[PDB]
This record gives sequence, C-alpha cells and structure tokens, in this order.
Amino acid sequence: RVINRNNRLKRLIDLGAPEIIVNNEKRMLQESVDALFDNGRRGRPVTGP
Amino acid sequence: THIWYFKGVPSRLGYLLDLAPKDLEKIIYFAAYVITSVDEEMRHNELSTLEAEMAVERKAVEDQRDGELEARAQKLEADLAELEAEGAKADARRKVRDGGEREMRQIRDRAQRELDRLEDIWSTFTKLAPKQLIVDENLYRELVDRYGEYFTGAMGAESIQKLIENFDIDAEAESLRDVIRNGKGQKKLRALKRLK
Amino acid sequence: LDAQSPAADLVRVYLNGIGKTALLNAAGEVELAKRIEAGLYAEHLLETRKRLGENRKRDLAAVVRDGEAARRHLLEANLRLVVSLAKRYTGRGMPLLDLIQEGNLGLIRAMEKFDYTKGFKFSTYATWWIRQAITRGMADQS
Repeated sequence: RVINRNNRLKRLIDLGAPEIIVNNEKRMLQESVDALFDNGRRGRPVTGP
Repeated sequence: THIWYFKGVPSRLGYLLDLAPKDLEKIIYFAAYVITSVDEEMRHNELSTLEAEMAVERKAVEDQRDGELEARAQKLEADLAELEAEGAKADARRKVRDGGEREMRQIRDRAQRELDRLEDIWSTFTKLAPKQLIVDENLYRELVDRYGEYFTGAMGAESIQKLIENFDIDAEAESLRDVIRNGKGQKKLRALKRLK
Repeated sequence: LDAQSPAADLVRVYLNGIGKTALLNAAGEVELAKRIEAGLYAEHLLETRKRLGENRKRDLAAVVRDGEAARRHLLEANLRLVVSLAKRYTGRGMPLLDLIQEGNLGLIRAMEKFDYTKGFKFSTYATWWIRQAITRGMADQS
C-alpha cells in the first residue's frame, strides 16, 4: 500500500501535475506510512475483509 | 513525520515547537500554511513605504467608488425628475427610489467589504511571526503575490524540517531556565514540562 | 494544549477544499482550449524564433501566462463529477479516496489529448477515459 502511492507520486511529480492533486497524494502517502508504523493510532483503522 | 513523535500524548513535537496538537494535525495533513522565516529588519525598514502604497491603493479605490456613486446618484435624481415630469404614480416613484437606495447600499457595502479585505491584508502583514497559520488560502495567496520577497511560507513536513534546522536549542533552553527562575507558577509548570 | 479533532471525514475535507469552484457552461471548454493552443504555438515559436521583437517578448509572455491560467482554470469543475464517477464503484474493498487520485490521473490524461479545435463535448470525452482508467486501477489489485 505504501509503495503504490510512492510510485504514483514519483510519476506525478515529473508530469507537472497541478498543486491540489499532489498535495492530496502527499497527504495520502503520509497517512499510509503512519498506518504502516502503527495501525489504529488515528481515526478509522485500516482493516482487511 | 514519524507517527510516534507527534501523536502519542504528550506529543513531543508539539512541546518542542510550542504548537497546539490540533495545529500540528492540521499542518501535517496539508490543511494550512505556516511561516518558516521572516526578514524582520527588512520589513521593519520597508514599513513606511509599504504603508504609503497601501494608503495609495485605499485612496484610489475610495475615489473610484465615490465617483461612481456620485454618478449613480446624479442619474437616479435625473430619473426621478423625469418621473415627476411624466406624471406617473407617486408610489411607483417611491418604488424606484427604494430600488435605487438598495442599489446604492449594495454597492457602498461592496466597497466597504473590499476595503475591509484590503486593511485585513495589512493587519496580517504587520504582525507576522514564525510558527503562525493562515487557514484561508485566498488570504495566503494574496500575501504571496504582495510580499513573496518579504516572507517565506510553506505547508507540510517540509515546513517542519525547515523549522527544525533553524532551531537554536541552547538559547531556548536558557530562556526557559530563566522563566523557571521567576515564580510564575502557571507558566512555571509549562516551562518545566517543556524543559523536560 | 491536549487538543483533538473528530477527523471522521477526509474525502469530505478534500471536496470542501475544491467545492467552492463553479461549474462551466456547455461551450466553456473551447474558450480556454483556444487560449492554451495559442499559447503552445506561441511557446513553440519562442523556442524556434527568438530575439525578433522586444514588444513581442512581453506579448508572448502574456499569452503564455494566459495559457497557463487556462490550464489551471478548466480543471476545477471536473472534480465534482469525478467524485460522482468514482462513487459508482465504491464498496469493492478499495477506498474511494484511493479512486479519486487515479481518476484525476485519467482526467489530466484526457485533457492533454482533448482535440484540435474539433467540435465535441468535454464531459463525456473525459468520462470515456476516467471510467476505463479507474476500472483498470481497480482491476490492478487482482
């Protein structure tokens, strides 16, 4: 889950994306890493099926 | 940012930076801008000229609005005189007058709101300090296009890194120590906690 | 300060961030497509023919600024419909907050290949790409 979004950001940086979408994706990546280090620490925890 | 050092209460990042946990949550997830540095001496010297420019802008917008309103008042008076000449209904004349008054109040209040924005920009610029916030993005972009060469604003963990690399630990520690020297208990407890 | 926020919404936060943007009329796409195409031709000429005229320099800079503003000023309204397009494919175990980013990726991919002043409709043209992009992304987890 982390690596998908990191690669998407790497792809969006060099395509000259507008500021809003890259800001959103950076927020998403930060949330993903935070889930990686400790799940359930904030808001709705990530859960599998 | 590492999750542990900003979420687990007491959030040591907040204690280090003297920021409310809500503020840190906002700034981390890209919901507000914060100031990284300000060239205080440059803005202090340029305050006079910048005040001159702000006053010029204010008087320009005020003159334009006053002239436009005067023209509208003259045309409205001409319309009312024509209504008197045409011998129409007096109540219809009062309806026209009330509509014109509504238009005038609307336009004058629009100019008042715009000058409110204009002065709010100056008020925000005057007391700019590091570790502040600007939630309203319109306000922030206006500050950018006005004085980008006079302040530095950022958002997200990059701002946190910039703040950290501009930290003089020893000076802040000794300032906290001397605050501890005085007996102000309510401030003393906070000083002790941040010192810890 | 021991402060906390509910933080029960994130997508709502994003849509709040972009919700103040107005919608566009039926033929509002060409108004900016012409500007961006003229800007592209102007910048190609600048990279080919240079130092010809001092007034031409400021004119070409102005038209390039117009093209950039156009590129920024035709994207905002489409998010209010990309969210709806994504919502049609929710509940399949993948967060719609994930769907929206690839939806925007398809959006830019379609916008950059809109047309050459050819008569068409912007919204359906965008959807033609957005649906396939988001469905491809959803299938990619398999």
